[PDB]
Amino acid sequence: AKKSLEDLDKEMADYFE
Amino acid sequence: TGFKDFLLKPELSRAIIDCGFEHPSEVQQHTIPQSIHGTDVLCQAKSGLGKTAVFVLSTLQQLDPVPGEVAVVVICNARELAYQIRNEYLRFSKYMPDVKTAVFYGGTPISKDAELLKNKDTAPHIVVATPGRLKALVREKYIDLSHVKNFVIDECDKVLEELDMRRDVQEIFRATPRDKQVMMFSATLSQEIRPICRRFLQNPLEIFVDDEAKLTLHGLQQYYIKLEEREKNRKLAQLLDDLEFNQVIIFVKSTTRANELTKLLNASNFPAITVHGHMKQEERIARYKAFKDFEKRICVSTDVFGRGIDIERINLAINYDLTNEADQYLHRVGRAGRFGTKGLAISFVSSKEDEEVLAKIQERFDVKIAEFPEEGIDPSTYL
RNA sequence: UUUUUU
Ligand SMILES: Nc1ncnc2c1ncn2[C@@H]1O[C@H](COP(=O)(O)OP(=O)(O)O)[C@@H](O)[C@H]1O
Ligand code: BEF
Ligand SMILES: [Mg+2]
Repeated sequence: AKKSLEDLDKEMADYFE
Repeated sequence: TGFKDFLLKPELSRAIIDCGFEHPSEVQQHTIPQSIHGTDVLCQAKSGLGKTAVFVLSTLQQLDPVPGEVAVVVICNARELAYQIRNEYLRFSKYMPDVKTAVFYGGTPISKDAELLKNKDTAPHIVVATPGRLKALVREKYIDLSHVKNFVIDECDKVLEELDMRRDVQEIFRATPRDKQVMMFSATLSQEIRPICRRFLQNPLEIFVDDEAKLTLHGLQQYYIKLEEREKNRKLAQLLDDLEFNQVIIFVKSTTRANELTKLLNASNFPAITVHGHMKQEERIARYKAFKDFEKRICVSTDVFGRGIDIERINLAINYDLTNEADQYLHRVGRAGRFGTKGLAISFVSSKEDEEVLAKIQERFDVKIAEFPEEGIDPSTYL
């Protein structure tokens, strides 16, 4: 139940807009 | 006083003069002037040529302290490195009484960090930390990072390739304003980690050493010894009796081998200390200071001291156990010969991968790591 | 294994 390398790119994409 | 040409605060320039600095290194000349403007920085420079002073002096110049408000955050990979970086902030903020700094890492009660964060005498404007504890401060809202203007990641290649540190750093990075300056530093920024870095920068100034043949310090003599595991103890004891070193760092691949090797060194009239995980942080720091303040000339440690640690008396680094990949080797040997001074590195090759990893180091950096001559080496060639 | 909150 911990984040994949997948999702960490997706969180930072969402962070910048 | 070459730093005065950067047109820095009089309190900064005065503290820089008390630190013996008089000529900026090439990385500081290429990074500081344009970092002062808030431009994002992705910086690569060889080991020990002064990347800390880049983001330390830069953030201190842009900083205008607002009481109780964290403006600058610096992330590293090791606890003692964070302690070292915070001590550099203390020495350059010597004549800035308004500035307050704090460092946070594991091994200490988090409730005390919470109290230190609320106190009006200790509420920091600049926070240095390891990713684990700083995330545990953001998520329990002991710290407020809604006002960060400068975000620094030191040893960024290690911080972002280890994925537990990347999650924490990205959780911390999402509690900060998006319109902040972000700076990243490392002696090793391979082609595979730079795209991952760029997802935190916005039109950054990028300083690289792409011809990685001068990521090797010319003043660092590198040798290897091909031996068997049962011969390491007697060969190391002989090396420490014959070679003429000021202080030596000995890198081991595990904590059990660190404590057992250090115990045998102290038994054989080789006074040594050891620093690694699995140890109370009260004890890790106590020995760090004992070795840093020259009470013992020998330190055995894991990769906890592989990166960032700066002790000027280290002119001998011994890879008792070799690393798995070349990048960690370059940081390891970088602990010796700080700021382009003379140094000597010797690695033990006791198995098959020591030979392929030693094989893969030489193409990456152009260095011929010669086999240690059986007749020994001249003291002048590394003094 | 080594580094990183408990
Ligand atoms: N311009 C300078 N003049 C003199 N000494 C310096 C200068 N810049 C850095 N140093 C010293 O060199 C040592 C290594 O610096 P550091 O920032 O740790 O290198 P890096 O971060 O590139 O590994 C530090 O102890 C620092 O005091
Ligand atoms: F490049 Be230094 F050793 F952090
Ligand atoms: Mg450094």
